[PDB]
Amino acid sequence: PALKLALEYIVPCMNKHGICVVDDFLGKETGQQIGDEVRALHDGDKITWIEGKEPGCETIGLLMSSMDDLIRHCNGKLGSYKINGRTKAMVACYPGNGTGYVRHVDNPNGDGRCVTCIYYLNKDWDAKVSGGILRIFPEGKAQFADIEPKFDRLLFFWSDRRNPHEVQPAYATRYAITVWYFDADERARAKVKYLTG
Ligand SMILES: CC(C)(C)OC(=O)c1ccc(-n2ncc(-n3ccnn3)c2O)nc1
Ligand SMILES: [Mn+2]
Repeated sequence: PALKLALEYIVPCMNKHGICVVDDFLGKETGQQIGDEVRALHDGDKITWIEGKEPGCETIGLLMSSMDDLIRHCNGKLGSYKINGRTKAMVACYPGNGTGYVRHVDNPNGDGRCVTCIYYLNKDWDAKVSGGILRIFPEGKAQFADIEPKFDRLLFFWSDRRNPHEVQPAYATRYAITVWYFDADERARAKVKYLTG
């Protein structure tokens, strides 16, 4: 149940460490289905933003609705954030040509995004053999964390400067879906600069 998982794990883990992992998020059957839709969608990296209701993206929509379900039950308990929206789903295809991703902060200048959510959908992926490990350096901590892109794994972490992260090279094609949730106040201040946007 999303309620138990949100209050007994996600909320306390995020407030304590700012990095949270949920394994076996949707089950093998749904995971494979999402892989089929992602592969059929993508058949440097390739990026596509999915709203969830497009033809052939129905199970990606279920993934997004499941994430929303968890964040909903975290209402008002993730720090001081008021999460009132999110981006589309960044459905990314990462090439296995021995390329990694430089260390970066997702939201370094307050663009409204407060929580990064990544779902990994590569069945039987063995990071020990194929690479692609995510390395997060939580600010001010004496440790850093290597997160394997395990199949059906869901990852939460703060999007701001608290979590600089880099990705190690991979040697086989892989896919991940990222979604960012907004903070009401921050996202509002970021929208003021635009005429209409
Ligand atoms: C256009 C905007 C500004 C929204 O782009 C981002 O903010 C953004 C995009 C991508 C990533 N990350 N971070 C890790 C990975 N990655 C790579 C392989 N496996 N995971 C990855 O694509 N982070 C932030
Ligand atoms: Mn990132």
